[PDB]
Amino acid sequence: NIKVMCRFRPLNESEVNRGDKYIAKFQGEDTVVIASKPYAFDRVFQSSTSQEQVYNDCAKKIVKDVLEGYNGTIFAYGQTSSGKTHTMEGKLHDPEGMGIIPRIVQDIFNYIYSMDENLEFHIKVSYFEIYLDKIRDLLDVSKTNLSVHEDKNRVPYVKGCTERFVCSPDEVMDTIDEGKSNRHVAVEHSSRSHSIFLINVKQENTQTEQKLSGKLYLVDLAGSEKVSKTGAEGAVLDEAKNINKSLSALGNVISALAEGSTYVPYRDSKMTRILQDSLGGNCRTTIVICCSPSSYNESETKSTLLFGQRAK
Amino acid sequence: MREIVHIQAGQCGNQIGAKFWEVISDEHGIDPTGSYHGDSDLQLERINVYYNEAAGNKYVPRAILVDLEPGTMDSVRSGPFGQIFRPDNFVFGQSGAGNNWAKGHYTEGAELVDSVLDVVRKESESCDCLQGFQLTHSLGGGTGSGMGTLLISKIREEYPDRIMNTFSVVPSPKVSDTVVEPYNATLSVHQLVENTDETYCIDNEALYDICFRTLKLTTPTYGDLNHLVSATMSGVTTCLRFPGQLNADLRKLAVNMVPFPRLHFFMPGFAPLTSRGSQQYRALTVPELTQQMFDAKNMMAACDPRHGRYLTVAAVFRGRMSMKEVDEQMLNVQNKNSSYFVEWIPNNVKTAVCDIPPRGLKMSATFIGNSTAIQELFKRISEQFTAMFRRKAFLHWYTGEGMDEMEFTEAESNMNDLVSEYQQYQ
Amino acid sequence: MRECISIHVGQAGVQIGNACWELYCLEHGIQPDGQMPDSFNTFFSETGAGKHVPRAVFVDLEPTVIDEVRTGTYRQLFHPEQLITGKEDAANNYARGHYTIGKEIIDLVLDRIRKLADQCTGLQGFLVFHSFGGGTGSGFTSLLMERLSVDYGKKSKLEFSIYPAPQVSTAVVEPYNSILTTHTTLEHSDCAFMVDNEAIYDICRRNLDIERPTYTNLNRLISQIVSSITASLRFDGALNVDLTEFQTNLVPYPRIHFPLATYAPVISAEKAYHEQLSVAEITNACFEPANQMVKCDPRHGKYMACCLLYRGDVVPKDVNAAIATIKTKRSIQFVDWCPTGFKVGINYQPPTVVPGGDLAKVQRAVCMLSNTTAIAEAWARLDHKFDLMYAKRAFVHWYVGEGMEEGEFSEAREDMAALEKDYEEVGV
Ligand SMILES: CC(=O)O[C@H]1C(=O)[C@@]2(C)[C@H]([C@H](OC(=O)c3ccccc3)[C@]3(O)C[C@H](OC(=O)[C@H](O)[C@@H](NC(=O)c4ccccc4)c4ccccc4)C(C)=C1C3(C)C)[C@]1(OC(C)=O)CO[C@@H]1C[C@@H]2O
Ligand SMILES: Nc1nc2c(ncn2[C@@H]2O[C@H](COP(=O)(O)OP(=O)(O)OP(=O)(O)O)[C@@H](O)[C@H]2O)c(=O)[nH]1
Ligand SMILES: Nc1nc2c(ncn2[C@@H]2O[C@H](COP(=O)(O)OP(=O)(O)O)[C@@H](O)[C@H]2O)c(=O)[nH]1
Ligand SMILES: Nc1ncnc2c1ncn2[C@@H]1O[C@H](COP(=O)(O)OP(=O)(O)O)[C@@H](O)[C@H]1O
Ligand SMILES: [Mg+2]
Repeated sequence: NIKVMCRFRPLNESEVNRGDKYIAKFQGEDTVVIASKPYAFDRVFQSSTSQEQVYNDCAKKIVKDVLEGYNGTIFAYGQTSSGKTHTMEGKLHDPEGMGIIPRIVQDIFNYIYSMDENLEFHIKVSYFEIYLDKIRDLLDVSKTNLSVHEDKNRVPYVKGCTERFVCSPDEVMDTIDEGKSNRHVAVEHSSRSHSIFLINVKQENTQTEQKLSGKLYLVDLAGSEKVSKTGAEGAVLDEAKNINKSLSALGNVISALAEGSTYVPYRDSKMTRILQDSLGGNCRTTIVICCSPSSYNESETKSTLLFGQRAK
Repeated sequence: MREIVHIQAGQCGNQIGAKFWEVISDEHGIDPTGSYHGDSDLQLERINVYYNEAAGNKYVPRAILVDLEPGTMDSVRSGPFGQIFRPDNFVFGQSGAGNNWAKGHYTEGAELVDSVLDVVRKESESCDCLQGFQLTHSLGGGTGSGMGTLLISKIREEYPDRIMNTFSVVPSPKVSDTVVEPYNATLSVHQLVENTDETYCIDNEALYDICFRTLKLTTPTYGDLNHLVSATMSGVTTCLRFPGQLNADLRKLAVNMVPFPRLHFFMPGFAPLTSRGSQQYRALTVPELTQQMFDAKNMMAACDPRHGRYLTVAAVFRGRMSMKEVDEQMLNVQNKNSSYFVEWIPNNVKTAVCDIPPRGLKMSATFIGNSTAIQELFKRISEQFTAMFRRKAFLHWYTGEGMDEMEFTEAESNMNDLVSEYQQYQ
Repeated sequence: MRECISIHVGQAGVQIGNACWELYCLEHGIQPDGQMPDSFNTFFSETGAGKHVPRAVFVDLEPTVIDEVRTGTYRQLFHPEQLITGKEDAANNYARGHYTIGKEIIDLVLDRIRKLADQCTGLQGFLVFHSFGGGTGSGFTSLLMERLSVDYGKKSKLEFSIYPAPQVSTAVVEPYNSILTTHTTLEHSDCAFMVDNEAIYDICRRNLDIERPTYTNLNRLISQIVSSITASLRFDGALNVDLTEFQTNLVPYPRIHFPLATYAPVISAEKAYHEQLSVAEITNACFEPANQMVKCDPRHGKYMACCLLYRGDVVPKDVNAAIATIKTKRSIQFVDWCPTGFKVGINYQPPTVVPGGDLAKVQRAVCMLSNTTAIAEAWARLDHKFDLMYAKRAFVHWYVGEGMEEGEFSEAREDMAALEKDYEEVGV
C-alpha cells in the first residue's frame, strides 16, 4: 500500500537571529495544521525525531520484503534546505547521524553475512537520471539517450544501462559518490533533474534450485518551482516545465493507484513507465516529504504538503 | 507569422497533398504558374502561412514531397499544378519499399532521411515564427508508414515544442488491397500514439459510403475521396489566415479537445454535402448544418458514434451567421442527446466562427470529434494482427531487414493499452 | 482636468473598444480621421493641427483583430504605437497569457501606459475591458493589473468583464480560467462589473424584437452603459457624480465591490411610439428580474446600495416620486442597516443614436448600478462546474506544462468560497 511520511526540521543557528517563528502545529502523531487548515497523513515526524526512528518506521519493511524476492520503492521530495540530504544521505560514517541509504546497505549486507553457506547472492547497482525527458547514465557519461522496452513478461526495464557488481558497503558508497558527481545541479546545490538508483539482489539456492529476484528503488524527486515568482529564462524555464509536468504525472499515477481505478495511467511519463513493476499490485512503496517550519518558507512548505496530500 | 511546413510521404500522401494544394490555391486565388490573379485583399493578407515569396510576384508552396519510388513524383510533376513546387524539394530514391514497414523505417529510409531533414531545416529557418508541421500519409503502406514515422521522430527530436498534426488513412475492414496491412498499421500506431500532438483518422470505406449514399455518385474514383479529405484539411485551419468573430488556433483546438495526453485521435467531418439536382429543394441555415454534422452517416471514419460517447467536439463555422443560433444549437444538441456525451465534462462542444465562406457556398462547417467509438477500429486491427502473428505468417521479410519480434509485441501492448484507455470513460 | 485611460486586452475587449470609440466619436462630433468640423478632453487630446488622439491602448497576443483595426475605417485615429501585437495567442491557457508569452510585450505596454499618464494632469482612473475564460483576458490582465497596482497604486481601476453563462458556453476550459482570473481580480481592482451573453440575448429577443442577435448588439449595449457612466465627467447637469463619489456611495465594505448593471429603456423603433416612457415607467422597469444583464433574479436576495444615473429630460420631483413608489413596494427588499440606499445623478445630455443601430431615439434613459446578494448564484454554478471538471483533473497537463503549479487551482477555489461566504454573511 501507499504510505506518506512527513518530516520537519529545526530552526538552525544561521536563521534564528532573524527572528523567524514556527508555523507548524501538531495534534497527536498524524495531523499537522498550518493556518488552521488540517493535513492528514500516515505519520508526521517532529524536530526531535532521530534518524533511527525514521528508518525503522519508513523503510525497514520494504528492505525486508526485497530480501524475500519482492519489490520496493522509496521516494524523496522536498525543496532546497528542507532536510532532504540529511534524511537521505547525511554523514556517511557516523553511527548516529547517518542517513537512510547507509542504514539500507548496512541491513542488506548484515543478512548476507549470516545466512548459512548454501545460498549464493549477487548485488547489482545502476544509476540513471531523467533530464529533459531523456534518460542519461550517471555511471557512464558516454551514454546519453537510453530507451525503455518490455521483455516477454511485459515487465519494463532500461536498455543499455550500465550495471556493475559490488562486494562491500564501501563499493556501494563509492559508486554512489561517483554517480552523484555528474548530476545536474544549478547554482545552493539545487537539483534540476530526477534521479533513480537501483539495488538488485538475486539469490539462487544451491540445494533447492529455486531462484528469487528482488529490486529496491531509490528515487530523488526534484522540487516543483513556481515560475511566475522567480523569472526563469532559457534553460531554467525548460527545466522547470519538465519537472512540474513529471511531478504532476507521478501524482496522477499514485492517485489512480490509491483510489482503486480500473485503469491506471502508467504511460503518461518516463518515470512511472520505468517503475511500473514496483508500484502497483503486491508492492509496498513509501514516500518521504521534507518540510521547513520557518515562516520564511510557508509557500514552498504548503506546496510540498499539497503534493503529499494529492496521493492519499 | 504562424507558418506551416507541409510534408507528403508515399503515393496516397502525395496525391492527397496535390489535391489539397490545388484546393488551397483556388481558395487564395493563385494561378498554376504561381502568380496572383485574385479579387480580394484578404487572399494576400495572410498568404505567408502556406506560401513563400519569390522574385516578380511569384509564390512557391512550403511543401516537401518524399517517396522511395520515382513514379508518383513524375506523376505529380505532370499534373495541372506541377509547375508550382520547388524542384529542389523533391527527394526520392530508386528501390521501392515493397509494402515493407521494416524496409522503409530501417534500411532504405535511413539512407534518405538525411536529405529530407536537410530540406526541412532549410525550409524552417526562413520562417518568422513557426506554428507546426503537417503530414499526409497512409498507415497501411510500406514507404508512407515507416518514412513518415521516422520523419516524425526526427522532427519531434529537433523541434520539441511545435504542433504536429498528421492526416493518416486507416485500413478498413471490408476494403483492403494488401495482405500485410495489420502489421504496418500496428507498427505505425505504436509511434503515432507517442510522437504526435493531434492525428486525424480517415478510412476509405466511410468515404465510399458517403459518395454512394449522400452524394448519389454512380462510379466514384480516388479523386473524390482525396477531394473530401482536402476539403476537411482546409477547413481545419481556416482561422489562421482569415478574420472572424471567434478565432481558434491549432494549439487552441489541441487544448480544448485533448483531456489526457494519449487521447488525440479524431474523426473529421464536413457539411453541407448534397447531390447535384437536389440542392434547390434544401434550405441552408445553421440548424441544417448542425443536424447534418451530428449524423452517423457523415463521419469519415468507419465507426458508429452511437456505440459510445463523445469527449470533446469542435465545430468550425465559415460564413455570416448569428452567434445565438450557434450557441442554442450546440446546447440543445447536448441536451437532446445527453446519453451520447460524457457527463462529467460540461460544454463538450467548442464553437469557432469565421466570416469567409468557401467559394460557391453561403455557409460551411467542419466537424472534429473525439469519441470512444474509435476503439473498435483498433480492436479489428489488433484482432487481425493476433490472427496473423500466432503462425508468424509473412514475418521473415521483416526480420530480414533487422527487426525483432519484440517490436511487434511492444506495438500490440501499446495498442491494447490505448484501447483500454478509450473504454474507461464509457 | 478630468481624464481616464482605456485599456482593451483580448479579442472581446478589442471589439467592445471598437464599439465604445465609435460611440464616443459620434457623441463628441469627431470624424474617424480625427478632425472635427471642453467636454472632449476626458477621452482625447489635441495635437496642434486639429487632430484628436484617443487615450487608449489595444493589446493582444494574436495579430488578427488588431490588424482588422489597422486596416478598417478607424485606421487614421489611433496612434500606431498604441496598437500592440505579439506573435502567438494564449490558446486558452492562463499560464501562456500570464508568463510564458506575457514576458515579451509587457514592458512595451507599461511604457505606453507611462507615456499616456505622464501627459495627463488630473488623472481619474483606468478603464479595463476583458473577458473571463480566454487565456489572454484571464492571464495577461492579471499581470498588467499587478504591474499597475505596484506602479500607480492610489489610482482607481474599473473593470468591465464578460462572465461565463450558465448553459451557453464556447470553450471547454472556461471554468479554470474564470476561477483564476476571479481570484486575481479581488486583490487589485476597485469596482468590477460583470455581464453574460445569455441575458443580453434574452433582452434583445424580448425588448428589441430581434431573433438572431450577434456580438455587435451586445457591444453596443455595453458601450451605452459605459457612456452613461462617464457622461457625468464629460457633460454638465444637476447632481453630477464622479468616480470617487460612486465608490463611496456604492461599496460598503472593501471586498463587496461587485455590482450588476442595467439599462433602460431598451426599445425598438416600432415600440418607440405607442408608449409613454415617463420617468416612473423607466424607473420601475429597471427593477424587473427579466431586464438584468446577469442571469440572476434579484428577488432571491437583498439590495445594499443602488445608484440611479438619469440622463436627458429629468426633473428631481419625478425622481423622488418614483423612488417613493419603489420604496413602498414589498417584493424589493433592502437591508435593515441601510435606511437610505439611493444615489441620484442627472445629466442634461440625452443619449445618442448610432446609425445602423437597434435602439431608438429616446428623450431620456436611466442606468442603475446596484450590488445585491443575488450575485453569488453565478459564482456557485461556476464553482460547481470547476469542481466537477477538476475531480478527474482534465486538461490540467496543458497548464502545468507552462510552469504553473497545481496549488493555484485549490487556492483560487478557496478564495472564491471565501468571497461567497462573505457575501452570504453580510446579506443577513
Ligand atoms: C451550384 C453549386 O452550388 O454547386 C455546388 C454543389 O452543388 C455541391 C453539391 C458541392 C460540389 O462538390 C462535389 O460534387 C464534390 C466532388 C468531389 C469531392 C467532394 C465534393 C461542387 O462540385 C464543389 C463546389 O465547392 C466549392 O466551390 C468549394 O469552394 C470547395 N471547392 C472545391 O472543392 C474545389 C473543386 C474544384 C477545384 C477547386 C476547388 C471547397 C470546399 C472546402 C474547402 C475549399 C474548397 C460547390 C459548392 C458546388 C460544386 C461545383 C458542384 C459539394 O462539395 C463541396 C466541396 O462543396 C458536394 O456536396 C457539396 C454541396 C454543394 O452544394
Ligand atoms: N461580447 C463579446 N464577447 C466575446 C466576443 N468574442 C469573444 N467573446 C467571449 O469571450 C470568451 C472567449 O474569450 P476571447 O476574448 O475570445 O479569448 P481571448 O481573450 O482573445 O484569449 P485567446 O484568444 O485565447 O488568446 C467567450 O466567453 C466569448 O463568448 C465579442 O466579440 N464580443
Ligand atoms: N484516397 C486515396 N487512397 C489511396 C490512393 N492510393 C492508395 N490509397 C490507399 O492507400 C493504401 C495503400 O498504401 P500505398 O500508399 O498505396 O502504399 P505506398 O505507396 O507504399 O505508401 C490503401 O488503403 C489504398 O486504398 C489514392 O490515390 N487516394
Ligand atoms: N532533521 C534534522 N535535524 C537536525 N538538523 C537537520 C535536520 N535536517 C537537516 N538538518 C541540518 O540542515 C543542514 C543542511 O541541510 P541539507 O540536508 O544540506 O539540505 P539540502 O541538502 O536540501 O541543502 C545540515 O547541516 C543539518 O545539520
Ligand atoms: Mg484570441
